[PDB]
Amino acid sequence: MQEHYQPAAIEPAAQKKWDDARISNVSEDASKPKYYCLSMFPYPSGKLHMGHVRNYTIGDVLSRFKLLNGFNVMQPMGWDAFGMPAENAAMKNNVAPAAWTYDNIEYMKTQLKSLGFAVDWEREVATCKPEYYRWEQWLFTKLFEKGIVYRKNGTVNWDPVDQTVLANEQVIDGRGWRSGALIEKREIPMYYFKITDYAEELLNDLDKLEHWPEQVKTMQRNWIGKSRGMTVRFAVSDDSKQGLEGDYAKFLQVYTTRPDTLMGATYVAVAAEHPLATAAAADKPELQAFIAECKAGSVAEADMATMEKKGVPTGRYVVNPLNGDKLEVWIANYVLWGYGDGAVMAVPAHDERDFEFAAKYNLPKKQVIAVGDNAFDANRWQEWYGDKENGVLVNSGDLDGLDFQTAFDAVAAKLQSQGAGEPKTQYRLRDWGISRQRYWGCPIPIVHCEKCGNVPVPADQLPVVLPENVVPDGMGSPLAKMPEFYETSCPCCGGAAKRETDTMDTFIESSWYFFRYMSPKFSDGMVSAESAKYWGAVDQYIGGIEHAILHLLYARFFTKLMRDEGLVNVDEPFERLLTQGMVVCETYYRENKDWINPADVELPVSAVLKADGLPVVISGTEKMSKSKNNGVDPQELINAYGADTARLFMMFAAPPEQSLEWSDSGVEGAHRFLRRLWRTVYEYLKQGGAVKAFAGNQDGLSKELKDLRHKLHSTTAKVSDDYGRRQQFNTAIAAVMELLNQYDKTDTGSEQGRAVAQEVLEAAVRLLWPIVPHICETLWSELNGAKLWEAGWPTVDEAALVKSEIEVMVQVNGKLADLEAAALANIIVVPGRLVNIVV
Ligand SMILES: CC(C)C[C@H](N)C(=O)NS(=O)(=O)OC[C@H]1OC[C@@H](CCCn2cc(CNCc3ccccc3)nn2)[C@H](O)[C@@H]1O
Ligand SMILES: [Mg+2]
Ligand SMILES: [Zn+2]
Repeated sequence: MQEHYQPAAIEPAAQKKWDDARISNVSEDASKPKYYCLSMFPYPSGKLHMGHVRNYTIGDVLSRFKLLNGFNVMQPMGWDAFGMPAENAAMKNNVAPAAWTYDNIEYMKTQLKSLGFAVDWEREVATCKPEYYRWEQWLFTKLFEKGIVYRKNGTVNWDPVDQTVLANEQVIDGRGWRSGALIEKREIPMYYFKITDYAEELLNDLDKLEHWPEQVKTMQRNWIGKSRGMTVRFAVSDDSKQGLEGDYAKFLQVYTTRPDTLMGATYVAVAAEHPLATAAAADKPELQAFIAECKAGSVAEADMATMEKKGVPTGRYVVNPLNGDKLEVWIANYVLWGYGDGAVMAVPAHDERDFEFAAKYNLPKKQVIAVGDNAFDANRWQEWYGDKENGVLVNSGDLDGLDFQTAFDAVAAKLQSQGAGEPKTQYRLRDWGISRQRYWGCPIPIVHCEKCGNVPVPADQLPVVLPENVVPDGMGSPLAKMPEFYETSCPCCGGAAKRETDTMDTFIESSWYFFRYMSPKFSDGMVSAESAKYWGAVDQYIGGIEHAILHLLYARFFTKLMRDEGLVNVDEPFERLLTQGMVVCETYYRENKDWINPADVELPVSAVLKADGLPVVISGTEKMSKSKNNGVDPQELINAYGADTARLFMMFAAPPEQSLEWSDSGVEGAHRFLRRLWRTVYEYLKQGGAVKAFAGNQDGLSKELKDLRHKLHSTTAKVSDDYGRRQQFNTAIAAVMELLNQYDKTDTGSEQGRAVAQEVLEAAVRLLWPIVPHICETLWSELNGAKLWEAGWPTVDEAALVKSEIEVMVQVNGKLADLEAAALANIIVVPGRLVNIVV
């Protein structure tokens, strides 16, 4: 055994030992309990970053833990290859996105193999290969003829300079981020997944996810946004019907989730595209400018509540069908045309948004809800104004005294009696638009024929291969400029036809890749029936919190779609979910700001550039990114200390949910502990060699060795509970360090002492194997000759936890240090089990 810990010597040999044994290459063996541990597969951006290393180390710790407990563990890896990154690097390097993608895949695959992740590389997938996306094109065609996928016109943001479509997140003050030109709003036909049909199922099945973070389930419920409200129709006053036609001349229909406060409505608001706004603005220039300003907006839901709400009166009036109050209609900028009826009512006394809106324009506030003896200040909002559970109605006529639910049915009864309204259920969830005007993506299997219409590609002709011999210039979608691609024949009549040049949303490939891992070479479907029946669903899922809404909701949606097609048998894809925190680092620059990467900086007084001696400016600590040039390359971390030191540093610096801060001193400490672990096993084997680990009746051991066995098996139970239940790996590392400290302070020189020392070391290297498997595999082969994965997870000897009982009999006046203070708690004693009290 080498005296000093050398990572570059043991890590390749340990990885070769694991590959030759094929411990990670698992199949559908029905003679062993399966476990599907999955980490979110990465974009082949070029090289790994610290966020990747943390995620896949967390997944490998859990996978190796289940592996040591006898599970048939599958930990697959893959590449989310489609997207704008490859298209942007194409425009900057004059290289095809496919060639740029495949080079990154082979390089990042080399890095992942260097870290020693126990993954099944025989199940590797790449979403940009036709062997993969042929099946999402297949599901598209099946759902297209079923109506789940449909095609209709949708409004997009067009940049007339960059010649591309931009999202609302890419529109600043109505202009593009790169071009800076005023964006144009055009209606173009696009494809949609009718996800609203599964809205109630996607909402209620969240309750099954008992091992999901409650904030993630809460984030999905709010995004779905189911509300059980009331449709209310306000009769248009006879003096306000000019310019209106049809039902819009009869009434103004709104939707509200608080019909118990209908008596408190002081005004109503419509959208800019509402016919009431159109008729009222026909002769008012100030309203036409307000309607044009609303239509030219681009407020995303990530900041639609931070939008400055504003409105303008119209002069038209409607009638409240429950008290006769003549209410004026306003044009508001928060009423969205397409949500409900494009019109709402406002109760400023019990809705915080209507409160601020009314206080802005000095609009009346009518209290109709009272919660106890709480005072009502009309010039100050209080949280009890919007209470529903503990409130009764006031100033509501014959509705006073009722709570929320009874007044809900009471208002519904009156509205349905006169035909002025009825209950209704709605959802904030919109349909999923999947059309993208880019090249580097999965083609949409639709052929356009002027005789047959929008026709899906037959199953025999799939896939519609995306040509990889393309270098996008940027003046539009390259597929739209390639007649060799889109010109084809119609699959129904055989005449001249054009292919769909748009590609699919890249979230589609990540919505089902967890099923493809079960049979990534199955040529007859998305997933074979025998594999999906065996592996079932994903037991453990690890990924960042940024995907807690869209990606997870899309995966649950696709799971139910595939289930209803007889492909899979599960209702949910992910049983357990672990969201990892971000990785932050300090930033440095040199003004002239010119941010410098920390790997080239040398420092507690100040810091300076490693290339010379020019002092740098230390700035704030932020998440690692290319914005402030504070990303620390993980490859340099491996080249300096080895893979085990990197894994150990990330699992010990912070719990997985908590954000990890980069620290050069912390990396040195992790490497220093690995030296200590190596030195400990070496010094033990030098003074005698390996022996048989202690086992059996511990009675007869010294008090010192009994305490070391107590600390040992309590540490095993602590680590086992930290891996299985809490999933808090930094505390498990601390527990093993505490065991080694007591080992250092224990005389293990005797024959029975060596046996306990062997039991301590054989357990410590196995408890730390899921975290640092390279050095643990090497140290285990020096202490024991058997296979580590065949020895299994260390068992807890509960006999070593039961402490010795101090039993004796007390005696006061004849009849019935350490033992005297306990007896006096309830005069010389006998050194044994007898204490006499001379009173
Ligand atoms: C399931 C599927 C939807 C996943 C998808 N392929 C994906 O997110 N892949 S991934 O490679 O980003 O991360 C893959 C994994 O790594 C750990 C974590 C990173 C958190 C910090 N971070 C770093 C970064 C910069 N990279 C982002 C980037 C890169 C290139 C272009 C644009 C954006 N962002 N957040 C993740 O949540 C994810 O668990
Ligand atoms: Mg259950
Ligand atoms: Zn045709």
